[PDB]
Amino acid sequence: GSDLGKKLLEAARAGRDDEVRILMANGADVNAADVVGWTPLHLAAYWGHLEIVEVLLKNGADVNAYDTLGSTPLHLAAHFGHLEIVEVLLKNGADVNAKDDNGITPLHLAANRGHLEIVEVLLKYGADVNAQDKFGKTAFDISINNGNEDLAEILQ
Amino acid sequence: HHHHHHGSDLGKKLLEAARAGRDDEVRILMANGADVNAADVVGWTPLHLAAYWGHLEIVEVLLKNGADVNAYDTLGSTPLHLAAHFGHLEIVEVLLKNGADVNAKDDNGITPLHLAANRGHLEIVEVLLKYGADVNAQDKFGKTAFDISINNGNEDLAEILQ
Amino acid sequence: APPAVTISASYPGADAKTVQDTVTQVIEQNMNGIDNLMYMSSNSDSTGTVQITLTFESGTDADIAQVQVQNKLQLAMPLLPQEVQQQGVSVEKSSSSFLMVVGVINTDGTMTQEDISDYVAANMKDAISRTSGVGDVQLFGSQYAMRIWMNPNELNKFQLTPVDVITAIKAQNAQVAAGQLGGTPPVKGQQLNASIIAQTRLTSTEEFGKILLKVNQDGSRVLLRDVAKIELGGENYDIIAEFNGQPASGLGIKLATGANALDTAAAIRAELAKMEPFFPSGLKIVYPYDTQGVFMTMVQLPAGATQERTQKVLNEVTHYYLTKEKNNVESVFAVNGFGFAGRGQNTGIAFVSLKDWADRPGEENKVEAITMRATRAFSQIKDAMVFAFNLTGFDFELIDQAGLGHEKLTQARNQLLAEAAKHPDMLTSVRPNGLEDTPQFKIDIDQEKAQALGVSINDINTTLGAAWGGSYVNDFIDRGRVKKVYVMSEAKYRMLPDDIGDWYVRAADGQMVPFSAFSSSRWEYGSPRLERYNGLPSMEILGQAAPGKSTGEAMELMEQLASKLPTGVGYDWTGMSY
Amino acid sequence: APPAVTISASYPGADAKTVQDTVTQVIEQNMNGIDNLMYMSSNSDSTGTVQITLTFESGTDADIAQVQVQNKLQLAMPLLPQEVQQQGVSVEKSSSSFLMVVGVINTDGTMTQEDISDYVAANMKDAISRTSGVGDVQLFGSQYAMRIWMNPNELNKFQLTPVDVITAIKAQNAQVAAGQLGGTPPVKGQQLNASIIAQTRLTSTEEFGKILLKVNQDGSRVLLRDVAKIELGGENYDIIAEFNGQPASGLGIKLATGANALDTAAAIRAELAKMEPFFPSGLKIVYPYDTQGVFMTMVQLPAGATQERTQKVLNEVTHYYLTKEKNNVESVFAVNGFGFAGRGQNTGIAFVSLKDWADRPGEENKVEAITMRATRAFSQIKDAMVFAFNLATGFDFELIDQAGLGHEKLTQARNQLLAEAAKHPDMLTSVRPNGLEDTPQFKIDIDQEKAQALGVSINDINTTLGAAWGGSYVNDFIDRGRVKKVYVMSEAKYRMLPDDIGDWYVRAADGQMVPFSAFSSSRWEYGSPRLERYNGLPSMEILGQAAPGKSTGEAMELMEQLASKLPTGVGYDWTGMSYQ
Repeated sequence: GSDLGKKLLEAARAGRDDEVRILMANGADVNAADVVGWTPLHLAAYWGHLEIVEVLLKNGADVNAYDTLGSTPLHLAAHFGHLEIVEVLLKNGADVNAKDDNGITPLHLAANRGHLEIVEVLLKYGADVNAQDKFGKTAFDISINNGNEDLAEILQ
Repeated sequence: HHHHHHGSDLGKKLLEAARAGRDDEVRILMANGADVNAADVVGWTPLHLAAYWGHLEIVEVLLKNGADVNAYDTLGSTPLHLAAHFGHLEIVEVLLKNGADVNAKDDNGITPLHLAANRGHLEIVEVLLKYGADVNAQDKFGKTAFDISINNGNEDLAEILQ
Repeated sequence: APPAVTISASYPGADAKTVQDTVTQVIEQNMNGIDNLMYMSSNSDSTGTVQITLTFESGTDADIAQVQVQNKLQLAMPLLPQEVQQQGVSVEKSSSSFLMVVGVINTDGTMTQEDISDYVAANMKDAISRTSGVGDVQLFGSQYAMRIWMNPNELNKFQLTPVDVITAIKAQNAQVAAGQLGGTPPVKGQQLNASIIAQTRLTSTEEFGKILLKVNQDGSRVLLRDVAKIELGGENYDIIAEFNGQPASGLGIKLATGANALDTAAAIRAELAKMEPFFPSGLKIVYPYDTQGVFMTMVQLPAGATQERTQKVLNEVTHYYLTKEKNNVESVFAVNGFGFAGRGQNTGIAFVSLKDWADRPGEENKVEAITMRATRAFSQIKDAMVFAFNLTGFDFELIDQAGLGHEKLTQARNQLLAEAAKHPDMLTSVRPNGLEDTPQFKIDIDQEKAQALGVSINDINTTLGAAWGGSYVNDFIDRGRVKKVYVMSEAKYRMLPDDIGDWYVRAADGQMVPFSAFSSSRWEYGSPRLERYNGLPSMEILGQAAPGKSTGEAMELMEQLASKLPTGVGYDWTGMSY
Repeated sequence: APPAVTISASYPGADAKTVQDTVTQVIEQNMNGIDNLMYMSSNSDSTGTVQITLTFESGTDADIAQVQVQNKLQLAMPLLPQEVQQQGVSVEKSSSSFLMVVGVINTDGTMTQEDISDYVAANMKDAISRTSGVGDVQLFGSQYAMRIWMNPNELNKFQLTPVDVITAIKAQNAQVAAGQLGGTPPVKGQQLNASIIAQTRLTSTEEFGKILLKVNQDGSRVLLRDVAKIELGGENYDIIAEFNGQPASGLGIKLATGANALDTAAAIRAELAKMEPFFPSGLKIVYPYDTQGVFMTMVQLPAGATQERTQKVLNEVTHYYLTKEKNNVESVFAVNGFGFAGRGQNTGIAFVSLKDWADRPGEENKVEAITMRATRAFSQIKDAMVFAFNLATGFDFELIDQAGLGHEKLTQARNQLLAEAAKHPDMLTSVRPNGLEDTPQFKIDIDQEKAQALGVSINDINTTLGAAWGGSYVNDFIDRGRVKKVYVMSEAKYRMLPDDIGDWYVRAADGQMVPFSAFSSSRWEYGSPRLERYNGLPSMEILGQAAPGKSTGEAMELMEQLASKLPTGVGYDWTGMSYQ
């Protein structure tokens, strides 16, 4: 596709908000994907760069882009405790029950790292509380296994 | 027969003196009222100690002053167990002369004959039989002194036992 | 001074005889071909520890001696138990005395003695140890390990043993080499190269707690936290320290043979100044013993004395310096469990620091008079040698020359001590430097009964040892630092003889078998510290010339007395008497 | 002479090739990046021994050479077989020859050769070995081990194998760390603190004999003494010494590189003086070789020769000095199974000590005249290189395989060079190999398909074979307070003939006993009992002399022309006297 594709992946990767605007403006493919299938929105979501997430979404970035293992930007934001990104992704239409190749959902991941504020927002937006991964496990099983009583309360 | 461990000043001294073979000091402490059955933390009385470490005269002094010939340590073992186990003939005689329970069993069902037998102490084995030792007493594993003689390959002992 | 090279090694849960016969003898037998060795001495202790001291002729290059030693030890390492090898054997070339002590307290009481010791172990000790001139560093405390405190009732409920716990920790706290995607040599046209990451070391009690021991036949899960309490705690619990009565830890530092005291102390201070800014709040360095304005106090209780009775004596020592001597004494740093020469429940040391010389005017407030008064004040403490000393009669080794054994060498020692007590005009204070035998719990495993039940001896001995002695399983990463993981019974299931009967082992047919079905036990005596001298069993005797009598006359009488000892007992002079 | 660091290792029951390929090569490959190294040589023997000699430039600091050798050795150590590591690999910086021999005998004859060798190993050797200036100490004999001599009929009768014996010994001769009652951290208030003592090392044949191998279904017991004889005996039985025909042991002592000979000898005597008052009755030190006054006699039979045939030649040598030279010779200390090239069944040495200078008047009674006559008298002993000498025109040649030709081709090449050197007596005298010839060996092939089919494992097959016919160091025990080894091996009469292979049984997965003959085949073949290597390549040392009046320079030069015509891949180098 584009040389600016790769520059945008790199700039989103490294949190360079200004370099990201300038590249958006010059036609850089907003859904350019690297070798593992990560888009700028994936990278910005994983590394916690909120402004870049926002700029990209406004420029039409595919909110539900999936990587080669089926994981979406919301999987990454939920897993790495980035609350304000989780909220924006879900507001711009992120699929709250997206499953990866393993059947893992953003809820499973937030639950596993005990990100409680994130777990609440996911349930706010309709996250399926009884979704099973390929092993039969729910967010509730994950709370029991990790002995995280606060998270057990929240999932009843 | 399980005497309790009092941190008693004269009890300690006696326990230690009986242990080191200090004949004179044992006599002094006895004259000064020391508990003849003072026990240490494992339930050993000065008689246990004298019997273990082979101090014949102390054993006689302790007995003369009322020591419990059948004191039990915390695992059920008596001064006769110790003396028989460790080959102290003259002590074994002296203890049995003074009413030692020749068939006393420890917590494991082990008798003085078992110990004497196990370590091949043949003269002690005869003395214990002489004093009533049940030659067929079995420990917790079903074993007699004869079983011991076969396992150890001690033909001399098997013969004494017949 | 003759240079000394020291080897130290450890076997957790081993008694003196085990240490001596699987470690000490083996190293000793292989210290051949080393230049200028004058003599060799060792202790094998019931703390699971051995110290071998090799002393070289005066003028020997300490560098070369250390190297030659380390090289022989390396060639013997494969003959040692895996449990000892895996602790790390150290070889040092240093003074036996301390150059200085670095104390560490928490001024805001935010951190316990145990937290502080770990902070020191984990953040300060290694850089201090790498400083040039630093010969030996003793932590007055222990680094944390992950401690798995096993409950035998809960293990037996789920038909498990410590073997199953250990197996599961090695499998689930693992660091796995998993290769790569697009790894070399690759196929033509490969676009992606990435490391594969599988299992990594666990980092938290939470993680160890969810180790999966087993899935029951109804599908429920038995996690490690269901049979154990999981906590950070010391690799050992033997050494506890206080600074003016407050919780402390610290580093006792010894000068490398030939190093410059003053430059080494300065480099140590420079290194601590790099660390101070990153301490957690409260944490503070104090300087309780900088070597004339300082002295030590030794506390030796008889073997068999416990941590609490040593503590009681240390409290009396500390109290005296903080009440009676408060106009002269600035501080006391007291260590329970360490005693200058040796490490044990029955020993302690206090490091005393005086106020400025200028503010202690008068002969009676100088070191000599103070130590002398303190020794007098402590001379009437019951069943404890307590003495205060700044930092010569004779040093004698009775030697087992003919395989006589411990018991006979003890009788022979006692005969010589009794004979020397009958010459009070020639000899004074002729005494053992070591420890007396004490009660020990002899347990016999019945091999016939184990085989009849289908219980494996290795499961029995691993069960006994791991529970009652502790077992170092493998490593984990605590806040980025590699540290150890230990399994051991929780305290309350390993205190008394009846507790033996509550440990169960699983037979080949799945049945749980209590330890009482295949064991029997009795009290006996044995040694908490076995000594050797030039490779043979030994017993060190100290003493002095009586007043008005020469060292050489006293020695001559010791030799006379020694010539009448039972057959196979020899002797030799060492130390000050060589 | 140039300084030499020596690496020595041992692999019990190993043949020369096995030693070479699992030990010697792995070490050798790391011996580079060592300062002032001139050359390296090695022997790998069918006694299960390897010795590598690294020879340094004159004036090299021996402390540093040893350090640097050992640091390269450490790279090979974890790649070595565990059976080698466990024997204790050694690195030494000694002279190659003896400074003195310390002999030990029993004037009351109440102790055998075996007893004496054990007494010396257990009470005397280590302290000598630790003495400064002592580079190497050689025991003429062997320390006692606990020997379990297995009987294959009795093992098969109870469905047991050596694997089971070895397993039981490891389980029941054990030293267990069992912790403490009331140890730290305690329940606060705890008063009782006591070490737990569980199993401890066995100390006696009686205790080994009662090891419990199994309980039958009927409840009867199979004990280790029901399948083996149990006694104290040598770790090995290869070295046997006599002093004036009397049972003896001793220490052969070599001087550490650069150490003072007088000083060192004196400290050895000082240390012996500490031991003497504690000897058992009858035991005594004798001094059969102080370094004119003395000389040695080397005895070398061809490979294949047993202890018996070597003893015979040694008796002829000893007989000579005690009959014919009895007015000159005070003592002969004769050692069967150890010689100049170290150890082997076909080698021996006599150390001869003469009476006082002044009780031997006349030039024919001096060392040179004596050794000459002895060498003369021994020259007609057949199948034996026997000579007497007291410690030059020669050359030291190495034939080297430089192309992977293998041992058989290198022999062929050697023979070609030796035959052509035989046609030049004008320039070359006594051109001979320094090494040993190939001998018959019994080659046994495990059939993997049969083993797998019967469900017998290969580790079980190999242990059974190795332990029975070679012996196996199981673990340690305590003999009269001293750590010592425990060995299992077949009793002799079950490991003497090819048909004995078939009386050893291995147990399959299904419980069936399977004789060795069911999964194996065998044949005779030839191989080397001593493989040599020079600078890390397979080699064959050839020795010889400049012919009368001709220079070493001219004889070396001829050997090069002859060598130049040898097959492709074969090269040469000069070592020792010929190097410079």
